[PDB]
This record gives sequence, structure tokens and C-alpha cells, in this order.
Amino acid sequence: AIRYSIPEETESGYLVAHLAKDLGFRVGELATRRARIHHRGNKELLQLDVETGNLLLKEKPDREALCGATEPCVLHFQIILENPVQFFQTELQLTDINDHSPEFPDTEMLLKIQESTQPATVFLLKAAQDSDIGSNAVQNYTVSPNLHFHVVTLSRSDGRKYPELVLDRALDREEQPELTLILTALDGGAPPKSGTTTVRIEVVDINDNAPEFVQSLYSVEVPENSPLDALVVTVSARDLDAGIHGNVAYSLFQGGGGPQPFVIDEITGEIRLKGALDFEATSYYTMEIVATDSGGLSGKCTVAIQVLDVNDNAPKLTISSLTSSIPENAPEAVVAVFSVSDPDSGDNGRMVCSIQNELPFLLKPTFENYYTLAAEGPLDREIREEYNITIIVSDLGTPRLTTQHTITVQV
Amino acid sequence: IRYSIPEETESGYLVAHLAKDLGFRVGELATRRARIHHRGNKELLQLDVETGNLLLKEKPDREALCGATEPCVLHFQIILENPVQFFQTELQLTDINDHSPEFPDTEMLLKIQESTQPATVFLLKAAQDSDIGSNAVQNYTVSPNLHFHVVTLSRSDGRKYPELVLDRALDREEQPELTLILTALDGGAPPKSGTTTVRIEVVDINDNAPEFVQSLYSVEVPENSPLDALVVTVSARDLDAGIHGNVAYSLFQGGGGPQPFVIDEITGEIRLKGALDFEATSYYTMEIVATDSGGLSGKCTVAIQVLDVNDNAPKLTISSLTSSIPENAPEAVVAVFSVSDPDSGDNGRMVCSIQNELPFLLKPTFENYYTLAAEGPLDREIREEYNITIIVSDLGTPRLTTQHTITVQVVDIN
Ligand SMILES: *[C@@H]1O[C@H](CO[C@@H]2O[C@@H](C)[C@@H](O)[C@@H](O)[C@@H]2O)[C@@H](O[C@@H]2O[C@H](CO)[C@@H](O[C@@H]3O[C@H](CO[C@H]4O[C@H](CO)[C@@H](O)[C@H](O)[C@@H]4O)[C@@H](O)[C@H](O)[C@@H]3O)[C@H](O)[C@H]2NC(C)=O)[C@H](O)[C@H]1NC(C)=O
Ligand SMILES: *[C@@H]1O[C@H](CO[C@@H]2O[C@@H](C)[C@@H](O)[C@@H](O)[C@@H]2O)[C@@H](O[C@@H]2O[C@H](CO)[C@@H](O[C@@H]3O[C@H](CO[C@H]4O[C@H](CO)[C@@H](O)[C@H](O)[C@@H]4O)[C@@H](O)[C@H](O)[C@@H]3O)[C@H](O)[C@H]2NC(C)=O)[C@H](O)[C@H]1NC(C)=O
Ligand SMILES: *[C@@H]1O[C@H](CO)[C@@H](O[C@@H]2O[C@H](CO)[C@@H](O)[C@H](O)[C@H]2NC(C)=O)[C@H](O)[C@H]1NC(C)=O
Ligand SMILES: *[C@H]1O[C@H](CO)[C@@H](O)[C@H](O)[C@@H]1O
Ligand SMILES: *[C@H]1O[C@H](CO)[C@@H](O)[C@H](O)[C@@H]1O
Ligand SMILES: *[C@H]1O[C@H](CO)[C@@H](O)[C@H](O)[C@@H]1O
Ligand SMILES: [Ca+2]
Ligand SMILES: [Ca+2]
Ligand SMILES: [Ca+2]
Ligand SMILES: [Ca+2]
Ligand SMILES: [Ca+2]
Ligand SMILES: [Ca+2]
Ligand SMILES: [Ca+2]
Ligand SMILES: [Ca+2]
Ligand SMILES: [Ca+2]
Ligand SMILES: [Ca+2]
Ligand SMILES: [Ca+2]
Ligand SMILES: [Ca+2]
Ligand SMILES: [Ca+2]
Ligand SMILES: [Ca+2]
Ligand SMILES: [Ca+2]
Ligand SMILES: [Ca+2]
Ligand SMILES: [Ca+2]
Ligand SMILES: [Ca+2]
Repeated sequence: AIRYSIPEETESGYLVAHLAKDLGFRVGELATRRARIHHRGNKELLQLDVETGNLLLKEKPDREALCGATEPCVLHFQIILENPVQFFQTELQLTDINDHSPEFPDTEMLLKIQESTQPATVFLLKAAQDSDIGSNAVQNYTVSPNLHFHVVTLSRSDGRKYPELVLDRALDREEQPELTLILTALDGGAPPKSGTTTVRIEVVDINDNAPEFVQSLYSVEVPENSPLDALVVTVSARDLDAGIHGNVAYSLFQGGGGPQPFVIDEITGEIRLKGALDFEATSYYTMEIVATDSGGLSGKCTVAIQVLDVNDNAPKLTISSLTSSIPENAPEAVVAVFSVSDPDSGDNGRMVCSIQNELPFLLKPTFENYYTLAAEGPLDREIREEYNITIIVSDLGTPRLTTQHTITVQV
Repeated sequence: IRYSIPEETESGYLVAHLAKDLGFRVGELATRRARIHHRGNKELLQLDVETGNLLLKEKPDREALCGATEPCVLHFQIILENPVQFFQTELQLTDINDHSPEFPDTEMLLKIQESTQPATVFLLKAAQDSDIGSNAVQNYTVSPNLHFHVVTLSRSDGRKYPELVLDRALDREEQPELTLILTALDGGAPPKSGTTTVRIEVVDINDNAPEFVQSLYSVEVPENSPLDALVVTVSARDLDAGIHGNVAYSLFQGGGGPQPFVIDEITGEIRLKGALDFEATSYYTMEIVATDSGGLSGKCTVAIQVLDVNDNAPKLTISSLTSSIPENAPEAVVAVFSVSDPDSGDNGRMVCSIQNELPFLLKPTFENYYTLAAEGPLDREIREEYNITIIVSDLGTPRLTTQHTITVQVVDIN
């Protein structure tokens, strides 16, 4: 019927309006009829000065405590006249004034966002509480300047607006494990009121980096007489990831052809012998060590073992042709034809054989490791009844191995 | 002079005719006491000088006399005594397929994550074969499957190894693990087989966001519920397992106004954090979010409607009052009063009563505004005074009452 508007939190005793003038009767009538104003329920904000016919405040009106969310804030008062009994209805509209700053319930919010999160994905954040409404309510959301994210204020929901976080640039834990941002709520009033809170984003480690080997190739040499438990070479790999995505499993791939006496440890990556070696049998070993991640990522390296020849085999002497007894007057007579063989390699397999120089016999080097023992020129029967001959062959290895065979020739 | 014979040929078999090839008669060989000599190890060959023939003495094993090195050639020197003469002859052993492809491990374990991209290659152990060339491993086949296929790489100095290739993406949610049969095919005729079991274990990754059982929750709670009261329990399920399957629950209240609601991360139980009041807040709307330990999230809406309990009794206020009433006054007004009830529904609807026998009656002027008045002129002599008691009561359950007593003295003008 009759509505007057006044701002919120107006000081007590302030004049609201002229009731007598607007309603259409003299002050004398109000004084005579003992006019009194009554709010129907709670405490009365208004007083009616009947001496002047004016309507003024008694108490400071708080919008957020008398209306709250409901808008517009209108209070209903009934002014009464005694004789005759008469009622007039008057309404008081409280204008909202920005007397509350946006504030966040929690000082800091923790977020866990996995490394493998795709861009344009949206996250929901807690909102700043504001008692005020309309233009005096929360109107904007701004985040501290950063490369990865940006903040968008969504005006959804029945009332007010909430903050949403949007990702534009893909995340990587290897560069930044965690990020820290400053979230600020800006009021719509003039001047705006601030409200800050800390946003803590924790990047979750995922398996996106394959284990890589420190060294691409390993070349190590091992003697053929090494014990069964001997450390050949230890290979290692590093993973950029952490946790179960950072643990590395080592397994070996031997060559397609021929079994190998090598075994590797899953954890340490130590390559040890699983059997005995032999340079004469296998001169070289080539294999590939693979490091598989606990997720599935793998990195491969090549390992080449060159065995070292040890002079473990002594010269072998074999008799091809021999003459049990020798003539007396035979010139350039051939006693025996023998050969030497050495399975070892290098100068360990090169042989030299010797005989007593005092003896009339001499061996002539015929072919490759092929010699013939013979007597040069005629011999005497009376002078020598018999000959015990022992030829001793030795290699040029380290150490030197010797072999001797005894033969007795009767002239 | 080189002669060729297959590996593992039975002892005593004739290798070749030396006399013919070298170019002299058998008699010369017999006369000179011709003897054949292997330079080093045991001798496979024997030279029968009675026929001038060359024959085996022992069964030749390629893999034990040559091994990897090819061609397998043995060097012999044949000797003639008088005069002393040397002729060099060589024996080439042809490899025969007498070894079946075999795998070192009976079964191989692979771990391939669910998020594995197609065309990615994995390395598998190779089947060991003693033979070489065409008699070695020549082909690799895998048991027919939807996801993978096998490719044989001819890398390494010798022979070829098996590689596994992925063509169709993997999902742990459909199939947790796969089992395949790897077979190594020899090149010889007929080919020899060699099988092994391949077990692929798919590793769980975070690719499924937690989803809520019900999109919306409607629950009602009285305004006088204790601080520790179970309002509603919300739950969500995650397809993933392990840490990718664990769910964290947190609530989002409205932008405006604080709420007395608190949520548990684990149980998803929404409980009161304070007291309620229907007169203050009639409705609550919030959003429950389920965040994964990886970062994936699922959202639902929860709306709680509080129920008004008739906890407030009617309030009676006197606006205007007259202590005493004239004698011959017609329709005289004793008082003007009002009633107020903060409750809602029939809990806030009020009815007020007075003794009907009394001449006075209350007239309903406005909404919960009444005026007490006397019906007709009154007489002084009959009644010196009146005890009046107005009783106002709401229509709620239970009914709350409030009463005010006023005593009016009817006085004549004189
Ligand atoms: C290694 O072995 C695999 C499979 O081995 C087979 O299975 C084992 C158990 C043995 O039985 C082997 O004998 C088998 O070969 C080979 O891969 C595939 O082999 C299959 C054989 O069935 C091929 O499928 C066939 O494709 C035919 C179509 O061929 C058309 O094109 C050719 C081109 O030359 C032409 O000649 C022909 O006339 C057709 O026009 C089809 O008709 C037939 O029914 C059958 O389905 C398949 O194509 C082979 N795939 C590949 C990728 O090779 C490998 O070839 C083998 N590798 C070697 C020997 O090196
Ligand atoms: C003015 O009149 C009122 C109303 O009394 C009625 O009207 C008068 C004209 C007569 O006709 C009375 O007979 C009528 O009852 C008087 O109020 C009454 O007071 C008496 C004395 O205390 C009450 O009687 C007692 O009440 C005790 C308490 O009752 C309470 O509980 C009931 C519900 O169970 C509740 O309604 C009431 O308001 C009390 O809260 C009780 O323990 C005791 O046994 C006895 O019954 C009588 O109940 C009152 N009336 C009513 C309607 O309750 C005023 O006293 C009187 N004025 C003066 C100055 O005396
Ligand atoms: C929130 O406040 C900012 C002021 O910091 C408004 O300005 C935006 O950002 C910069 C200011 O540094 C301007 O250069 C841009 O042009 C503004 N962006 C847009 C989209 O206009 C920003 O507009 C405010 N947000 C809202 C929703 O009003
Ligand atoms: C709110 O207040 C802060 C200071 O507390 C300002 O930095 C901001 O711009 C806004 O005015
Ligand atoms: C918001 O940010 C300010 C600094 O800009 C702090 O002082 C305040 O406590 C809140 O964290
Ligand atoms: C060896 O033998 C298997 C059966 O045992 C065959 O499937 C294979 O193709 C090869 O002939
Ligand atoms: Ca205020
Ligand atoms: Ca305000
Ligand atoms: Ca504000
Ligand atoms: Ca990365
Ligand atoms: Ca990794
Ligand atoms: Ca990572
Ligand atoms: Ca050796
Ligand atoms: Ca050696
Ligand atoms: Ca030697
Ligand atoms: Ca063999
Ligand atoms: Ca063979
Ligand atoms: Ca074979
Ligand atoms: Ca999946
Ligand atoms: Ca999940
Ligand atoms: Ca999964
Ligand atoms: Ca209440
Ligand atoms: Ca209530
Ligand atoms: Ca009530």
C-alpha cells in the first residue's frame, strides 16, 4: 500500500518519512486518536512521532539478519488509530549495502591432479561466502597469474556464482612436482572487497617415462678359469618416475644360438657366471640386457663378453711313424716322425721342442708343427749299443707348460 | 682337396677314394706305408691302403667339433714314409637338422600397462638351437589372438629372435590377463617345433572416473535433530583397482551461507555439525564430489528439506488497551491486540478464544489482528467487574497455548 525505501544499517533516530502528509490527514488527528505503530511480531524498528506526524527509526536495521537471502527485503508494519479503530499498512524496504567482505571457509585447499590429465578438463573449487546480495555479492573470481591454469566464474546454481578451474596446458611432474596458486574473490561493490585463499595442486606421478640405461654398451673381459660365482659386470638403469613406476626389473636375453653360462639378478642387475667357460669352445658372447618397468615400459642395452685365453692346455705330442730298430751304417737315417698340437690360442699355442744336443740325432723342421727325428750320416754299432731318447716340447705361454715322451732306439 | 660328408654319419662309412684323386696307384700307397694323420685331436678318418680308400673311424658331431663356426672343416695331413711326403686334405661336415628348437623358460611373464599405445614392440626370449643355417630356428608363430601379432627380427650376428607387436589397445576392465602360446618353427624339412607359455599381465592405470550410484539425493531431517545424527550416506564406485580405485568424499555447500553439514572422506556419511532451524533456513542444497586418488572426479547433488516442528508457542501482544470501560457505551472497544507465530503450516496458524457467556466479543480485523469489544450497552449494577482471559492456541501437533488475563472495571460517568 505505502512503501518507503531506506538503506541497510542506517543509524538510529534517522527520519524515514512523513506519514501524516502522504496518508492525507492532519497531525492533530494523529495526536488526538493516539496513533501508534506496531510491527506484528518481533522487535519494532520504527517509531511514530505523533507530535509531528513523522515516522523515524528506533534501531539500526540489519538486512542480513532480518531478511537474509530473501529479496527484496520488505517489512510489514501496521499503524493503528484508537477511536474509531483503524488500521493502515506501511512497508519498509531495506536496500542492501556492501558491508561484508568475501571470505573463504578453509585457508587452503588441497588438490590432487594426475600428471596424465588432459587439457580443457575442469575442476570444481570451494566458494567464498558472502552475506550480501545482488551487485554487492560475489561477482568475480581471479587466480594468481600462471602458465597452466586459468579461472572461470560460473554463474550457475539458483543463487550467486561459484569458481571453476580450467586447464589449458598439460602437466608434467618431472618439471613441477606441485604447484601453488592464490585464489581471490572479488566483490561487485564499489570499491570491491577481497577474499583470498591458497590453492595447492599436487601432481600425481604416472608411468610415462621409460627406464633408460646409463651406458648403451658394455665391453668387459673375463678369464676362462673364473669361479662360478664371479661378478662379470654390473649394469644399471635410471627411471625418471618414482614409486612403483620408478622401480626397475632386470632380465637378460641370451643369443638365439647356444645356451650361455650367464645369469642376472632382477634387483641389483649383477651379471654372474652360471657355469664354467672355455676359450677353445666359445670365443665370444653377445647378449642384450633389458630393464622392464613395473608398469611395462622397457629399456634395452647390449652386453658383449670377450673371454680371455688361459694357457691351461699343455702341448700334445703324437707319433705318426716310428722305426723300432735302426741300421748300423745307415746315412741320414730317419728314427721317427712326430707332430705337436696345442689347442690354446696366441703364443700359448705356439710350441718349441728340444732334444739333447750332445746326441748325434737332430730333428729337422719339415712342416707346420711337423718334425722328423733323424741321424745325420753313418753311425757306429760298437760305439753305441743303444739310445734312450727323450724329446721335450714346451709352449710359449704364461706360464710355460711342458710335455715329454720317451722312446728307446736300438741300433 | 676337400671332401664333404653329413654330420653324425655312421662309423665305418666310406668317405672318398684318395688314390684316384691324388693321382697314384694303390701299390704305391701300400709300399710307402701311407698313413693318415689328424694334426691335433682324435682322428675321424682312417686310410685303408689295401684299397686306397678313405673311411670314417668315429661318428662326427658338428656341434661338438665346430659349434657355431661354419663351414665345419677339419685339416688332415697324410704321410708317405719313403720318401717322406705330405699331402693335405680337408673334411667338410655338412650340418644335419638333429636338434629341435627349445625355449630356456617354460613360461615367460610380461607386464604391459593398460595405457599402452598400439604398434609398440616388446622383446621376448629366443628359442635356442644347436643347428645353424636352414636347420636353425627360421620362423616364429603366436597363438591366434585379437590384440597381438609376432614378428621375427633377423638382428644379431647370427639367427633371428622373436618380437611381439600390439595392434589392438588393451583394457584391464574387460580382461585382466592374457595367455598365449609361442611356437618356434625350424626351417628344415620337416620342421621341428618348440612351444612356450606367454603370460601377459595388464597393469591397472587411472582411466575411469568414480561415478555416483544416484544422481540426486532427497532426505528430510527435523530441525531438532541431535548434533550427531546420520542424515544420509552417499556412495560411489570406481572401476579401477588399488589406489586408482579408492574414493575420497568431500561436500560443496552453496556459495551463500554456511552450513552445519560435515562429510567423511571414507564413509561418505553426511552428518550434522550444528543445530538446525526451520524458521531460519527452510532448504539446503549442496553437491557431493568423489575425487579419485589420481584426480578423476564424479559429482552428485544432495538436497535436504528440513521439517518444521511446532517448537514455538503463540505470542500475544497488546497494541492498545483501555483499563476501564464506560457504563452505557455501545460497541465499546476494550483493547486492540495481535498474535504472532513463527512456525510454518498449521503450527503457525492460531485461534484465540474468550468465554462466550461474557458480553465481550473479539472481532477479527486483520491477519492475526483482533479487537476486544463489548456487545451492546453494559450495566453497572449487574457486574461490578469482569475477569477476562483470552487464550490463543495454534493448530499444530501437539498444540501450544498462550494466555493473557485482563480485568476490566465498568465504571459509570458519575
Ligand atoms: C611363419 O608361419 C606363419 C604361420 O604358420 C602357419 O601355421 C603353422 C602351424 C604351419 O601350419 C604353417 O605351415 C602355416 O603357414 C606364416 O604366416 C601366415 O601363414 C598363413 C598360412 O595359413 C597365411 O594365411 C593364408 O593366406 C592365404 C592368402 O594368400 C594369398 O596371397 C598369397 C601371396 O603369396 C598367394 O600365394 C595366395 O594364392 C593368396 O592369393 C589364404 O588363401 C589362406 O587360406 C591362408 O589364410 C598368412 O598369410 C601368413 N601370414 C604372414 C604374415 O605371412 C608365415 O608366413 C611364416 N613365415 C615364414 C614361413 O617365413
Ligand atoms: C480469571 O479466570 C481464569 C479462567 O477461569 C475460568 O473462568 C472463570 C470466569 C471461572 O468460570 C473459572 O471457573 C474458569 O475456569 C482464571 O484461571 C483459572 O485459575 C484457576 C486457579 O488456579 C485454575 O484452576 C486450577 O488450575 C491449575 C493449573 O492449571 C494449569 O493447567 C491447565 C491445563 O491442565 C491450563 O489450562 C491452565 O492454564 C494452567 O496452566 C490446576 O493445577 C488446578 O488443579 C486447578 O484446576 C483454572 O484452570 C484457570 N482457568 C483455566 C481456563 O485454566 C483466573 O485465575 C481468573 N483470574 C484471577 C485473578 O483469578
Ligand atoms: C575479473 O576481474 C578482471 C580484472 O583483473 C577482469 O578483467 C579481465 O582480465 C584482464 C585484467 O587484468 C583484462 O585485460 C581482461 O580483458 C578481462 N577479461 C575478460 C574476459 O574480460 C575480468 O573481466 C573480471 N571477470 C569478470 C567475469 O567480470
Ligand atoms: C581486495 O583487497 C586486496 C587487498 O587486501 C586488493 O589487493 C584487491 O585488489 C582487492 O581490492
Ligand atoms: C589471502 O591472501 C593474503 C595475501 O594476499 C593473506 O594475507 C591472507 O591471509 C589470505 O591468505
Ligand atoms: C611342430 O609340431 C607341432 C605339433 O607338435 C606343430 O604344430 C608345428 O607346426 C611343428 O610342426
Ligand atoms: Ca549487515
Ligand atoms: Ca549488506
Ligand atoms: Ca559483499
Ligand atoms: Ca612426464
Ligand atoms: Ca618409468
Ligand atoms: Ca612421471
Ligand atoms: Ca680352456
Ligand atoms: Ca685355453
Ligand atoms: Ca698351451
Ligand atoms: Ca649332432
Ligand atoms: Ca646338426
Ligand atoms: Ca634344428
Ligand atoms: Ca579401462
Ligand atoms: Ca578411478
Ligand atoms: Ca584401469
Ligand atoms: Ca525453530
Ligand atoms: Ca518450528
Ligand atoms: Ca506454533
